Amino acid sequence: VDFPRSRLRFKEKLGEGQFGEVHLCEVDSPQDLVFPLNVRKGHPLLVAVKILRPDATKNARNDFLKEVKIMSRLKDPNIIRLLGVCVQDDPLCMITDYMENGDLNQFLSAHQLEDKPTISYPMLLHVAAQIASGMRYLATLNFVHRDLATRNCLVGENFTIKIADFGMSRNLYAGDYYRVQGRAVLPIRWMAWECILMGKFTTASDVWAFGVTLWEVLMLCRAQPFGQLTDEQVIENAGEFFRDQGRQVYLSRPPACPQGLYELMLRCWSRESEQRPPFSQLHRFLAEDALNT
Ligand SMILES: CCS(=O)(=O)c1ccc(Cl)cc1CNC(=O)c1cc(OC(F)(F)F)cc(N2CCNCC2)c1
Repeated sequence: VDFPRSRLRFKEKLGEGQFGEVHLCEVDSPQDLVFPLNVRKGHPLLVAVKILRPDATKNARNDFLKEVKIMSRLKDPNIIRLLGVCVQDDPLCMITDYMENGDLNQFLSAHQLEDKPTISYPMLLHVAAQIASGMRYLATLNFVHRDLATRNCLVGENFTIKIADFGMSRNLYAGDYYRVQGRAVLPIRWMAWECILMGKFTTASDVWAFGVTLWEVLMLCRAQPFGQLTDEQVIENAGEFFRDQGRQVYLSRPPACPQGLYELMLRCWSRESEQRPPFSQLHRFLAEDALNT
């Protein structure tokens, strides 16, 4: 059953969509609803609401209803949660937790690595481990994300990370997608070679993108993957992975990244998809290192 729309109180616009908007809202008298809201009595309960325009087209309403159906399955501490929906009248609504530190690319971009806002090496590992645990969960569901990157991760309180999917809706990240007329829009610099050559997207290609997302984290989001290469060179490099003549190239080791952790990234970029580590091993490695450094 629907969330009570009358309890949602507009505060400000968080984002623009092609077909609607994302609003920051307060929930009036939320203890009543407790709908798995995270309620500290007498403290504002803030949620993000994705909202479809009242004049929304049939195509847009269909896509929203499918996004409700997909997101309704996802129940893990490191994945965006649907707290509720309002789908029986317009505008159609989907409600999620407000992640007050924004997307992870913006968050890390505002920090530098601590020198013996700053962030420590073990906390960077903890952020990456949370991402690997959320991806571990999605792999158990045979859910392929297809667009894992730090711009699609959200940051809450106490460095909590949740994986989400903004759906290529943002000017800020337009140069992270390769656009050709009549083709799917493609985040080529995070795509495994078989995705670029074949459209083959699998949990093994989500591991390759996790390798690139881990690179971004250890770069503190200071640089686009392959940022000195054109898009055409990035595509040509996918070709060199297939050709396997030893001319393919890889992201370089970030300044913050020890060689051991770099070798973990390199395994995620194995030419053979079956040589790439599973997310359960990636999580273990990063959490152990998070716990012990
Ligand atoms: C925070 C981003 S947002 O755009 O502000 C916003 C705000 C509130 C709400 Cl309720 C929803 C959203 C946006 N949709 C998502 O985040 C989301 C998360 C998903 O699950 C994850 F793949 F595992 F990531 C999957 C999807 N699918 C829609 C796109 N095709 C694939 C399935 C969307």
